[PDB]
Amino acid sequence: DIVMTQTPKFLLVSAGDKVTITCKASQSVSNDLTWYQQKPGQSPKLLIYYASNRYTGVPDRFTGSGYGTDFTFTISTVQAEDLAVYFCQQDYGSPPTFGGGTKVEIKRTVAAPSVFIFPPSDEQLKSGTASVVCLLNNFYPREAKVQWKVDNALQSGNSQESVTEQDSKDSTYSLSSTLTLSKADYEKHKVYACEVTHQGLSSPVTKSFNR
Amino acid sequence: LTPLAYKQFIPNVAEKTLGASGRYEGKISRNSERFKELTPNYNPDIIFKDEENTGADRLMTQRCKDKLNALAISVMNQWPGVKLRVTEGWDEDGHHSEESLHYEGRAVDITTSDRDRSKYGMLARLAVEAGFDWVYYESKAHIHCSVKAE
Amino acid sequence: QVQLQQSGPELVRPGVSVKISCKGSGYTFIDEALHWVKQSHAESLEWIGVIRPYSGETNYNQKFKDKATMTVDISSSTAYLELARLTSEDSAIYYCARDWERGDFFDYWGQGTLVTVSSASTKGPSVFPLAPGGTAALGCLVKDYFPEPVTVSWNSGALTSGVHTFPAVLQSSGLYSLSSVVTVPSSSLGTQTYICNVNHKPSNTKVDKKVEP
Repeated sequence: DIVMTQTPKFLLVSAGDKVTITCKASQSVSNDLTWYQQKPGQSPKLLIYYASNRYTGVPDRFTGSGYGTDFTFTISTVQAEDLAVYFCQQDYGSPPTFGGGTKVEIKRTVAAPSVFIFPPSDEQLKSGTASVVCLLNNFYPREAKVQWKVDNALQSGNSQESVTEQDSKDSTYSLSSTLTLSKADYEKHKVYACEVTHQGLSSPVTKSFNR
Repeated sequence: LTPLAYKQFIPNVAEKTLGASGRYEGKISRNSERFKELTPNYNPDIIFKDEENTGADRLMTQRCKDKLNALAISVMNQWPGVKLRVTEGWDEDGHHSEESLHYEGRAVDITTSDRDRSKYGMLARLAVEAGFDWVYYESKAHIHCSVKAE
Repeated sequence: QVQLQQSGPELVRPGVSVKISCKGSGYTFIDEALHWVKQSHAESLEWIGVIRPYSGETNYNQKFKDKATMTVDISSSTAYLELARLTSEDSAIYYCARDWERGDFFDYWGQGTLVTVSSASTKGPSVFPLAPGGTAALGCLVKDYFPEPVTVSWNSGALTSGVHTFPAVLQSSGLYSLSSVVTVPSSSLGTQTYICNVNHKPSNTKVDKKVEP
């Protein structure tokens, strides 16, 4: 079976700059090399086939070249909306086989998060649990410190974070941090605070409520 | 007759060069004065896939019709019960790369009616003998054939 | 418009088979080959096989020969992939994808079917409000469900700008939890109704939850 070695595994690039992805087959595959773009949550989208032919409606900035083992995919001037995993696929040999993919990530200017805190609903507290949620909206870069403080005591081990994929339209991330307490523990304390440290902030931002 | 090899093109020059099918003149559009140059092929021994359900794959230049009709005969002689099949002809829709001879009604992508991929090398040889100006074993799934302009 | 519509997500016990479906519309279904593609963490994209509806021909990747069966029902324009004797290595997204007679490469793809192989029972989520500068944030906490996935829309797909649905986190309970948030004009709060539309197909859970100050 033919092995497709795709490099690099990832790329960080600014809007307007060039992306060059390489795909090397373990044996010659003529020009039977296809490039796909997989945006997060979506199926792969066909961009280039027969190594260099753009699919109907694919923009000019996407090109491909090569014949035999060594293939190149280029985005001449990358756009914010081009963030995706790109894959090559050969179909010279049966079975068709795919490369491991190249993740293309967009570098943009620093953007500070907008911060929001949400207390647990009365509906959830009824059921014996308190989830406290801290939202960091539309920031760059992804690195951020989110610290919970309960009556000014810094918490550990009782929170989990999730980060969105990069936004296709402003190249930012968003992040949730959820603090999980028993109703009993929640009810022992008054002040619930989310403290956010980020490159784009002059000093840390705290959002808090009193229970 | 020897079949063409996979990815082989005859003659051994690029499609739009002087000794093959020559220069792309320009895209033919339905509304246009140049549309009248295209003539429909309703040969009952040619299968048209009609991907777009418009009958556009039947509209082709006089030379394209003449070479396609000769190939229809040689396909039936080669493999009794089998017919020439056109998957793509004249392209109103940008489904081929820029300056495709499909946009001029001067090119067809073809198979045998039974879609027996093993016949396609010999189909391509038949297309050369029928007098197509350029023949290209472009994929496992089809042979690409074109003609010179009128 | 060509469309491949796949069947919903599946929770399946190890040892058991699953059969997933792919319905084509917007083209003559019989005329194009239909391929199946697996996407896992462990092996990225893998081609499973092809069925040619027009001939009934099937070609399997040898790696899937003992695992996969491809069939078609022409009268319903539906292709099926049966996966037999499941193990955890079968947990993945499965796609159907067509070619258009230019080679074994794929212009139109189904949306994918997530198959989770597990002994654990399905559990539907609880949906709680995240109650609400010129900008306000609100949301839905979608807590304690199994397996993936869940979908979240706002105002039945009417509100897409400013929505962020977070990736699920696996809790120590072995249940998933996620939040979906949206930033709206502060002004449009007393005014406009905000409803999160939560669907967890494996548990037949549908919640259309109203989030208010």
